[PDB]
Amino acid sequence: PKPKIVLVGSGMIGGVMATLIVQKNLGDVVMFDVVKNMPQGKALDTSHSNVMAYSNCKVTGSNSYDDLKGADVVIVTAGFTKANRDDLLPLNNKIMIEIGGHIKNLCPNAFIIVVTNPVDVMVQLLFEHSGVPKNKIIGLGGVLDTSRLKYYISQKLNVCPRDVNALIVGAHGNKMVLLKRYITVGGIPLQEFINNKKITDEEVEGIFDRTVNTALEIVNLLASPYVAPAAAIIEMAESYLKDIKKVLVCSTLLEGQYGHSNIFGGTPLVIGGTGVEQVIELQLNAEEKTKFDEAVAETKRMKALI
Amino acid sequence: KPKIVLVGSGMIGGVMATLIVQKNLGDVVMFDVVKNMPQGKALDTSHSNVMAYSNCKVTGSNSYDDLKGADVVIVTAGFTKAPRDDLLPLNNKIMIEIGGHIKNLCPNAFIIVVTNPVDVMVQLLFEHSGVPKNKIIGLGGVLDTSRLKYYISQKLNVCPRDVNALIVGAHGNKMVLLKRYITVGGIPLQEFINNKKITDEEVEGIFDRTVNTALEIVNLLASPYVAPAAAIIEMAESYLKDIKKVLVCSTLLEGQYGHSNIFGGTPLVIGGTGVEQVIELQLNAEEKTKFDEAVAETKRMKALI
Amino acid sequence: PKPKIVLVGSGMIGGVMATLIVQKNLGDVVMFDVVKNMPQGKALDTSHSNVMAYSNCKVTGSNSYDDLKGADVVIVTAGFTKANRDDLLPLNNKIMIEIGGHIKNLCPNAFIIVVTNPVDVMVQLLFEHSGVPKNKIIGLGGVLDTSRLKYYISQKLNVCPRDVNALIVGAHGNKMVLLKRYITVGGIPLQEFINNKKITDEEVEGIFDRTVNTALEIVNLLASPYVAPAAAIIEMAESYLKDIKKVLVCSTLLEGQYGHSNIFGGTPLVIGGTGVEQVIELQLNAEEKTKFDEAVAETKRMKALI
Amino acid sequence: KPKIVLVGSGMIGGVMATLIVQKNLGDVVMFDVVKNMPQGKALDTSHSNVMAYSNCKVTGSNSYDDLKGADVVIVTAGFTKAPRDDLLPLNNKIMIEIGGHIKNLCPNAFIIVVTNPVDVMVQLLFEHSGVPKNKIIGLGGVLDTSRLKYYISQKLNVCPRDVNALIVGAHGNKMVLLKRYITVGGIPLQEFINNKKITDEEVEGIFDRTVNTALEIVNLLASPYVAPAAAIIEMAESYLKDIKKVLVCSTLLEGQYGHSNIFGGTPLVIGGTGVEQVIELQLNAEEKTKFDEAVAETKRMKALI
DNA sequence: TCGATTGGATTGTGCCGGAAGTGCTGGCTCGA
DNA sequence: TCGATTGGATTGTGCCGGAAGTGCTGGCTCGA
Ligand SMILES: [Mg+2]
Ligand SMILES: [Mg+2]
Repeated sequence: PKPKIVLVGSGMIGGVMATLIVQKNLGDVVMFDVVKNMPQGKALDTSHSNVMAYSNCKVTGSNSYDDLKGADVVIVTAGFTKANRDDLLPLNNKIMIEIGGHIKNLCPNAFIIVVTNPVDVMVQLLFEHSGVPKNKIIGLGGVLDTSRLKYYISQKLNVCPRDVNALIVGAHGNKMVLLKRYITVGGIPLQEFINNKKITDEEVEGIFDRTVNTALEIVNLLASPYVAPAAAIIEMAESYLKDIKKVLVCSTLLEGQYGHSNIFGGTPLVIGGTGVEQVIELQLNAEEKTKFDEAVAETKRMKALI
Repeated sequence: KPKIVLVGSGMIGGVMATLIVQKNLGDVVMFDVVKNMPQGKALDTSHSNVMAYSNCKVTGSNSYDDLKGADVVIVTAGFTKAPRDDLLPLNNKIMIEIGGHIKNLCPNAFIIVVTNPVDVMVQLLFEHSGVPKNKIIGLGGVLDTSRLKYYISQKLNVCPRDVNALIVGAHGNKMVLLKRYITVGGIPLQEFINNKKITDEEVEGIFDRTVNTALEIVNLLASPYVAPAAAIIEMAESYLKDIKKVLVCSTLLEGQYGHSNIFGGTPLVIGGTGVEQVIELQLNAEEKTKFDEAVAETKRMKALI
Repeated sequence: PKPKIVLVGSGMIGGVMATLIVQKNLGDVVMFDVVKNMPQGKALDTSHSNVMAYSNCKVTGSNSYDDLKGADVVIVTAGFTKANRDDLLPLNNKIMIEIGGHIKNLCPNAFIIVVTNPVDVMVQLLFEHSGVPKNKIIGLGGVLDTSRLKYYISQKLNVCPRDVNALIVGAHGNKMVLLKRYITVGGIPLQEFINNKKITDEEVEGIFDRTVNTALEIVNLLASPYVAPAAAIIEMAESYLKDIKKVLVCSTLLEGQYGHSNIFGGTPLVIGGTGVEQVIELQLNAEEKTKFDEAVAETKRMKALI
Repeated sequence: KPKIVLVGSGMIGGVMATLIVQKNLGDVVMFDVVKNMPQGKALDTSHSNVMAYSNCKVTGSNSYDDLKGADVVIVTAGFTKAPRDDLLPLNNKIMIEIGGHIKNLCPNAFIIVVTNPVDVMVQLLFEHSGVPKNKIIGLGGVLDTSRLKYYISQKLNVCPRDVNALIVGAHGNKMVLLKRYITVGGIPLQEFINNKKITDEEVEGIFDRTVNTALEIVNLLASPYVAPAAAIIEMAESYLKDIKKVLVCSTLLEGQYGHSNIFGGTPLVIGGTGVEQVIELQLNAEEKTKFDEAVAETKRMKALI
């Protein structure tokens, strides 16, 4: 009766996700990791927070892929991140193959969210080896990236962060396409605020660069991004589990949109109870489309290196 | 802990008190000139603290004395008419009375005016209460746009809150529905029109429905009060928690859109100090014409108090 | 995918329930009433509040019992309340028969919460005519009554209302059994607070009487109780829908507990995803058991008058 | 809007900052003596305002100067040891330093101390900060009882929060687990024992597990910080929103249980003025003996700073 | 013989204990 | 001919409009 959420990967992001799931009473949680005992420990700690949250989510740890059985949602964060980053692609491909095989056998009706980087490659690899329908698997990207852009704008303009809307498309990572044309504040075009000298074009460009550079900025400060990534993922999962039909930018299978096929890329989607209910194709101008093309080209380049 | 005084404990007051307890926003005084009724509603509501895990006192009052020390005052009191100018003098008197009490008892309160016609009444209460211009606003845009957003969202099959829209000028039949400023998930509505997911004609139809929603509800033998209460609490909460939401509300115009000495609906930023920013939209000529018509109607009615 | 909640009765309590369901994003709502148009109007108003709540619940009105089809939860508030109150029993019995027939045909797997008074009679009548399992139908009583007791105690002692716990059993209504022995404050027996002179036995008796008399107190003040009843009902429904397994005092079929069978009465229950998961029989002393007996006797007396 | 300063930005600090943003409770300063790290964590956390619909500033600091104007200060800084007395002098020094700064910069702040051994450290910080006795408490009972409540709830198949329990005296191996005060849905646990739904032996086993939970987690290669952070935020929130929850925390004893000049765990009421009530449990002789043992251990360690 | 999962406390990092103290390494088992 | 669903705005209350103004009733349709 309660949803089963399996976290494939119980690292930094996995931990925060389990915490938020208990806070929101969203479902039972399996914290899976190939590393022995650690996820069981994290699960034990997290389970006690049910009391403070007035929730009732079972939180367990697992080192067995057999616990994917009957999952309603599967969130994949596991994979190599440390020692050229391209060198990690064949390793993580192998991991995606393994996971895919289990999903196919044990929870083929699950909704799958992929986080492992580079996400636009990894999500397609898992799609190919899991056999799940295209409307049932997406990758994390736009919700996180746009949360950075929205937040920075909101702080310059002194408004509620959620009241800034913005779209970032194409791919997660350094080739992300920031669409200046599509930024609004309380529903009002950003350009009105630029005209009123509340923010300059220069400052906006600085905020674009900071958005692109945020992960590196956090790592250079001897931290790692996992709170905002976890919150973004849980926003996606919750939109599925509660059939909210939020418009969220995620990585999805392109079937001709933006002139590309047989590749995943970031685009606004509607996430509801049946999974991806709508794929929205933005009416990009030529320059924006060129940037999208470049993002997709980089995804393809890396896909060839598995 | 904040003190919220509801001047008027009718059906919208009831829902407001319910939501304040749900959100644990502050202690509540339910005031009404009707004897005993607000005490009864307050008693009922107070028990819901248990279910909500909250701790808000909820009391009823027939005395304006209980305005003392209010942090927020929400005025819904006043004569109503189902969807005329005859309400203007009567309700003027009420604004005078309430105003005096605010002036004497809670001059630092943040005031939200709901009494219709709201764009007139909020200015009257502003004048008679003596509060600063950044500390008093009128309900309009949050409610009207909640209707517009909802109807569009159901045509496009998306989350209602993911539609954004601005309705300005005045709260009433002359409300200015700004088609150019509608977005869905941050995307201009024009893109959905181009893709034939919705038409210009359907958008105009939804504009008409939005304008006439209170009438539509009354024709169905109901009274609009749930959404109005929720809109008011969204405003009050943005103040109490310093959220700095952009919310369209009626505020004193000081030259914006070419108008002064009058209140009108415009996007505002609501935070801990009250109205922190009044945002003037860069309207084109046609839009400005519509805004002018809305303000002209407010002025016309103001002449009849 | 989203739960379907059908409110059979769209009066004062129904209205607040629909409002709270949207606030909590708990499910789609059908506001049913035999009265034409009114529920459609209330539904239209309530639906707009989805925007303020960041929810996505469809709220519709209905004058057709056919809309019970596929209900996951059915909440019955409809029935005569106005012109001896016993005179209303045969009328409301007829209503329970009608409703029951539709549940049997259209949503036999629904979880049913009965509110129509006198609830301990009405809930059994609906049980008998709906054919639903005994673990799938309960009546409102204890959550509401104890919310009054908890609140009044909490105000005298100046603590959080939820930190007072108390049990009231037997029946909803004037024969409710208030169990002084079972009152705690922050987990601490009330008697410790009486010993410390924070509250007297006299004051406690006054609070007991006020608890019994609360509905009358509100009506005498020219109001009607519907906010707290609605919140209590939604707490019950949510415990079912989200499998929380809260301990909640409700009216349920007695099968020998407290020495009674073939009758419904108020007792602590556990409400989870399968409905009533546990019926907890309190270890009452002789005096308490006599009071329970008297409550059940009144329920039987009224049941004979349909 | 409240200012919350986290003195210590380790793993428990991270979860605290995350929860404060989720609950929109106030602006957050993540302080640490470790350079750059809290700035990075704060930057990460700040973005989650968007997902949470909140507006809490989250900044990082390596300067005690940013204590200025804090409404709440949560101290987790200090040397740790996995589940000895050698921590006592070292952490004493830290309490002195932090204390001085509080005294100078936020003397009206509400202080929550977590640094172990907490019942000693909270008293040291009390002494060196000069804050009133009702404005400083130590973490213990909310966390320990969250474990006890959870384990019992899973044996009886009920909602974890519906188990109530008191653990008093001290936060550590001498914690006093009061079997007589356990309830389930308000019902004495003894009734469930009588019905054989759970046994006396299983309750003693769960007591043992509760005492040793941090060790159990560490043996599983993890570190307890999620539940501790959640407990701390429940305390802080009861202060910030004036909820008046009954929460077991370490507080200055002034004759309660026969002890003075020492802090110990007891049920408290936490509201807008701080500790509004210190509730002395009416313990029997055996329970009192256990309480005495807990306090005697705190005293023993206090002698070694 | 020789390395140790896609994770991590304070430190590093196959695990486990002792030492030092804003802080890692020596001595061990398991199984390829 | 004669009453009007288990609900309700401001008032009452089958519905619908006008009047008066912290506030109801006159004139109508539908269908038993
Ligand atoms: Mg490793
Ligand atoms: Mg009727």
